[PDB]
Amino acid sequence: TYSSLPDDYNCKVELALTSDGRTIVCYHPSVDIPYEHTKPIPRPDPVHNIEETHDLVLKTRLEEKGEHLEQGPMIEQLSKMFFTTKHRWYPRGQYHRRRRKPNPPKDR
Amino acid sequence: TARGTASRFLTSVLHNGLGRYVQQLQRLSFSLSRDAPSSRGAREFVEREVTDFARRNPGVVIYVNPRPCCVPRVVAEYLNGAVREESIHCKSVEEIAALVQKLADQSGLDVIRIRKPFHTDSPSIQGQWHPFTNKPTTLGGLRPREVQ
Amino acid sequence: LRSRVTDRYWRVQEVLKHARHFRGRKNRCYRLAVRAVTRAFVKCTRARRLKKRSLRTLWINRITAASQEHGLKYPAFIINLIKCQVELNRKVLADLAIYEPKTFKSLAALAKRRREEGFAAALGDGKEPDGIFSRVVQHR
Amino acid sequence: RNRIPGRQWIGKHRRPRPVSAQAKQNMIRRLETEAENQYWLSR
Amino acid sequence: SSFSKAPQQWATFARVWYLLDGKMQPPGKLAAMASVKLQGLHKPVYHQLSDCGDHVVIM
Amino acid sequence: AGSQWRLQQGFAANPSGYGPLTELPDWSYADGRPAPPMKG
Amino acid sequence: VPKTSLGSPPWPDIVLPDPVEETRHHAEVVGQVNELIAAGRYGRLFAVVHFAGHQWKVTAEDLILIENELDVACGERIRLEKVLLVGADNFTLLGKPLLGKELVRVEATVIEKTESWPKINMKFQKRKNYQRKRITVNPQTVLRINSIEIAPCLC
Amino acid sequence: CHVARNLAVEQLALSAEFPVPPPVLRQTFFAVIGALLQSSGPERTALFIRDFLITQMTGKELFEMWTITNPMGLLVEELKKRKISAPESRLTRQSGSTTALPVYFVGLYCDRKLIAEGPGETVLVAEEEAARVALRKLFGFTENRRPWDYSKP
Amino acid sequence: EKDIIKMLGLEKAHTPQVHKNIPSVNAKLKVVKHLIRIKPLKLPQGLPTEEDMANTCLKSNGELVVRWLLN
Ligand SMILES: [Mg+2]
Ligand SMILES: [Mg+2]
Ligand SMILES: [Mg+2]
Ligand SMILES: [Mg+2]
Repeated sequence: TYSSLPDDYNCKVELALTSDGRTIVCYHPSVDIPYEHTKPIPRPDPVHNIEETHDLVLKTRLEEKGEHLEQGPMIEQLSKMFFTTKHRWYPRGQYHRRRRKPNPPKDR
Repeated sequence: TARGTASRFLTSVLHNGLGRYVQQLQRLSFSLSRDAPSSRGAREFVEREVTDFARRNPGVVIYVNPRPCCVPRVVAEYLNGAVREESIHCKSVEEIAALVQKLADQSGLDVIRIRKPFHTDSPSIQGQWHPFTNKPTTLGGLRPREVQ
Repeated sequence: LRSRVTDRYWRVQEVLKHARHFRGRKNRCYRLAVRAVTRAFVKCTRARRLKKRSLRTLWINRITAASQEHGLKYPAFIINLIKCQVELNRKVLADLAIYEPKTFKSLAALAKRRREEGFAAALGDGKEPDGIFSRVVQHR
Repeated sequence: RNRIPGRQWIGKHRRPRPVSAQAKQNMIRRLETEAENQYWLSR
Repeated sequence: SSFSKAPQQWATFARVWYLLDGKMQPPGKLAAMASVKLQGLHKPVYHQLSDCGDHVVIM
Repeated sequence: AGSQWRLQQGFAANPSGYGPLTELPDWSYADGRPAPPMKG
Repeated sequence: VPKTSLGSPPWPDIVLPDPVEETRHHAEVVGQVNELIAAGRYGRLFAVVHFAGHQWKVTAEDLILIENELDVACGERIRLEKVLLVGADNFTLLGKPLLGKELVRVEATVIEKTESWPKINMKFQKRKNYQRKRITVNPQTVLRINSIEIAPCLC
Repeated sequence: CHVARNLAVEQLALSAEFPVPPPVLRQTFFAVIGALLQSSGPERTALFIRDFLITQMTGKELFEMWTITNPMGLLVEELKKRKISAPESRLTRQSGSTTALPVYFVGLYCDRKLIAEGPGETVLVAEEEAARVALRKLFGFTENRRPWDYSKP
Repeated sequence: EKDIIKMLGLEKAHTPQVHKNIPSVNAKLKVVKHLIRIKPLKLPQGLPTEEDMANTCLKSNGELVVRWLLN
């Protein structure tokens, strides 16, 4: 057994040279992740807004969540959330909004 | 200029040439004159090489219209519905033949800047690279500084 | 015989049609558009020349990334793929790096094996030992 | 702060740019080529 | 390999968090790999216009 | 790159020099009949 | 034996296998890949082929655009002879520097023989009254790669 | 309708309301198909069908046109048919869990053997994608599958 | 030096040219020896005859093969 690169990341390379010498073959079967190298799926399900008196109000207690901030704090929150700067979330003018291609080409 | 003009990707009409090749040139309408000195090349082409072209390409309908015109034209209509109007004003018979052969070989798509000189549907044979394709899995799927 | 120009409308439009996507008075005024369009065309040619270098640099960077992902440096990878008479340009190598991880890993393993063979040969200084992948095949 | 008087590579006081090992190797390679040339031009 | 378009795109352009110990390490040799991983020069799908950039946590 | 290795082995310094990658015809008809020669 | 920082080279020692065992393993691997090709257990094949001065990575039902005109008519099939590399999900054949025509066969149909968009080429010199504008129209061809076949003739 | 409009059937179809609505275009295209079947042979008509309708499946996926709703349910049903007990979902790889754009890889293990793996922005989406990948692998409609045979038998 | 390189037929760079080994040309080769690489023309299979003129090639190591790419 011999291999230039370790066979632990996604494929098992086995190189060979044809008896003629003019061709190099390489058999690389894919590598599957063993069961011992994984962890179970975490499941988080909790309903704390449920009330024993009025379930119709309990269902709305979890849906009536609302919040509104200013442009400044909203952009700061978005920047902290997406790990970016504040300058991306500011709008652009008419000159730049009118010159965007309406139907850009698509591949595949 | 690429930034001034439009662009498109390398595509084919109805997956042409995959199952069978279908000539995209549907019809070819020549409009020329019988007495104008500018339609002389078109007249000689209609006399000599329009029948040979019609026989070589039986899938294109050729119309010929002698009319009192000053600029002889050729209108190619393709299977996608594209209309390409060219002027054969004051051109030799060889030039007419070359223009008609180019129009017959063309596919009718827009002649604009092609972004990629290739077009692959699903080029991810055997897989596509993601940041996890070359990383080893640990015993238990533990993070670097995670204690089990 | 007074001769005046009658097609100046189209003479101006043929130049203004290349400036409609500009900013400022360069897209309207003719005196400012002839200069902006000439610079546009000169830059178009210079960039037509520079696009090849830019794309080759991008391919080289992608090959460095895909090689260091296998613990191999780009010069070593390239020279040891050349020494195996594998004549694949940087464009094809980057395409393989992106869409063929198994093929690129096999290529990197071949390059590492060739490098190890060259190192062992240079260390031993023996003419009778010859590596398996270090054999040179002539034209047939 | 460190100004070069006059032009950069003209005056009595120029830029002190040194010679690198790459340039040394290039010159040595050219010298080897020319030595082989003057050998082949001998007989 | 046989993924759908959106999950394939997500898996390809996903961000990765790397850890880096800086105890008894030279700041420049740390910054070299830190900047490489920040720019995304470790991805064969890298491009200057794409937002390919990974997070680096140096302790 | 690797031009010195090719010069030592005997091939051209550029893979586009008199090698089979450029001397052979790059295509032929599906029926097997030869293609017209290349201008280069 | 003294062990210092520079007493040993700063790289792991490499041990290459025996040449005889290596040749036996190569024969085994080539026979296995040949059995795979004969049984036909490969799903889809891609191929890096040299054509028109460039190298193209093409698969079945592919489209490529060659920037020069070919001496063929539209709808005609063509066998691409310079195949540098073939690959599948499980195996991969590399040429030294090319593959064998009996081993691999790539076929492509000519779709469209057209002209490129007008490319502007302008030269200009400062305050020398030198401007020069040219327009290039390049003849191009479209090739649809139809099939990439491989034969079990692999020694 | 795309195939007919590109083959110029709309220009030859005799019908009022020139747009030729999708039903009328379908009727005309399949009338041409029936005329070809009556004129030439069934083998040639099948070749025409394979060349002008099967080619529209190029680059397309299986579920893009099937549009199933319970991939995991269909997968466990197919496994019960193939005499497999049940697939177990295991989180193979993940990058970020508290961030706004996480990425998870969920694999499906039957008897502690990986059959398929799928990525997603959430664990549920990753599990659904893994189920779809396993379904495609079982049905044979994969990306690395044999391309369609366009030849003359 | 420009004129010597022009009369030696070395206007285009990186293209080999065959010359004699006589002192007449050796003088000019010595004059411009710092701009040229000089090798001896090797003939391992002899001089190309008239039936082998169209099948010859000049290898990079300096040898002129007579039968190049047979069949
Ligand atoms: Mg050039
Ligand atoms: Mg100064
Ligand atoms: Mg000075
Ligand atoms: Mg030339």
